[PDB]
Amino acid sequence: DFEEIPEEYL
Amino acid sequence: EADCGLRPLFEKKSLEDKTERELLESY
Amino acid sequence: IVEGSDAEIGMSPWQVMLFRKSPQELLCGASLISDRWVLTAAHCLLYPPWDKNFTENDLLVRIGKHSRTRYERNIEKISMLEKIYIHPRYNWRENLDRDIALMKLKKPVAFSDYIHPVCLPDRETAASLLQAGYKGRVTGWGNLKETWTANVGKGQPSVLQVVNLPIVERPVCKDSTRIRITDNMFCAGYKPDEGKRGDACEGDSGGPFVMKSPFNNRWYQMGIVSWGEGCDRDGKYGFYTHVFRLKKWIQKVIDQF
Ligand SMILES: *[C@@H]1O[C@H](CO)[C@@H](O)[C@H](O)[C@H]1NC(C)=O
Repeated sequence: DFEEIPEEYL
Repeated sequence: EADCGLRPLFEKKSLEDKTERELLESY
Repeated sequence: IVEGSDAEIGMSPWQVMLFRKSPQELLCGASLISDRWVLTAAHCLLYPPWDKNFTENDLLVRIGKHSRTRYERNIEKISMLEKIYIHPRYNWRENLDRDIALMKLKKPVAFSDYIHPVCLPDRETAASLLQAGYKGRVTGWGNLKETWTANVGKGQPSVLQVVNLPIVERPVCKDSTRIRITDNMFCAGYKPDEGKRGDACEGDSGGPFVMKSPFNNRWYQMGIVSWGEGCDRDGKYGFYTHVFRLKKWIQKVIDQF
């Protein structure tokens, strides 16, 4: 559903 | 802050959003 | 938001998304009130009847967004939370009295065309603008209709939604529901005789109810989407946390921390 956000956040 | 509530893309450029006037008319 | 419209780009640059890290999901709206502080509804963070008690590390705030689902690279900013503050007299057991919370970001966010704070009301702005019949504006990525097995089609929006709604007289609000209402709430929506539609709905909680002051051209946050019964129902109104009534608490927290 949601686009992956960068893993630094997590 | 000192600049609160003034939108860069609207108030700061003297432009209105599509339904803004509806608010003002009610006041 | 029910019976609203798509927001324009930059229309509500104080709108914040509260985003759960795992599983990924939209929890609530919120609002940006300075470079380091975000305002939301307490029940977005703590609501024991639904087994909700989030800590700082469970959540992120996403600022500058338009799309509900995309990662809007180089447009949105994602920030971590340093601390959550819930009103010490928040009542989750009965009627969501004092449904307000503050969140402090780990680092200040840089403002942009898409990210900018809303003002909080002073006494004269509140008295001037919080009058029955005057319209305010609510924004969110919550449901497009009340959840119901009979609904057909898309229940969630692709982009931020906006609706403008009138404030309703206190006695009308009081008579519309059996839930105990307090002076820390106000209601808004169209009355049956107006025959019009529009409401907040589940998923819009925590988001702002804003009004524009004609006296200084600035937008003020008067309310926080709190609760209702169904969405867009005949003879019902949405309920909002009365931000000015709780301003002393906000000021205490920000000044202290
Ligand atoms: C909320 O969780 C915190 C730990 O994050 C805890 O100290 C507190 O008692 C919890 N409150 C409720 C009402 O569950």
